[PDB]
Amino acid sequence: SEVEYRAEVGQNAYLPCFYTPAAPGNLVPVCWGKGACPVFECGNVVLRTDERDVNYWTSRYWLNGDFRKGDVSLTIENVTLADSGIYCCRIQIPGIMNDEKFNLKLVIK
Ligand SMILES: Cc1nc2c3cc(-c4ccncc4C)c(Cl)cc3[nH]c(=O)n2n1
Ligand SMILES: [Ca+2]
Repeated sequence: SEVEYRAEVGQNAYLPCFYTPAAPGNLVPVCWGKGACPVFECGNVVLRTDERDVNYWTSRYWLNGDFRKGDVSLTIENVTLADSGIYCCRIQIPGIMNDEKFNLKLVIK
């Protein structure tokens, strides 16, 4: 088939996303959203970070990894079938036409 991430209703879903900062504590803002990265900025936004901290989140969506070291992987808690679909993790590297865009397909059953 093709790369996908899987969960059963009631479980947590785990969607990977990583970048390497230039030096520790020098973070890059990240945009997580539902929908593919060609849509707006990172789809329908569910979570954002900036250079210093998490600045936006939606209930059930988490960065539980070490995001100050570039692990910006997403946890979606207590998934339902409506959570299936493509998600966008966008690494907003400073500068123009240089973002890293990751599209992650989540399948719930
Ligand atoms: C009461 C509550 N708080 C959060 C929350 C907090 C954070 C967060 C903020 C700053 N530093 C580390 C973290 C993990 C994130 Cl990323 C996601 C979150 N999502 C969520 O459903 N809730 N709910
Ligand atoms: Ca950029």
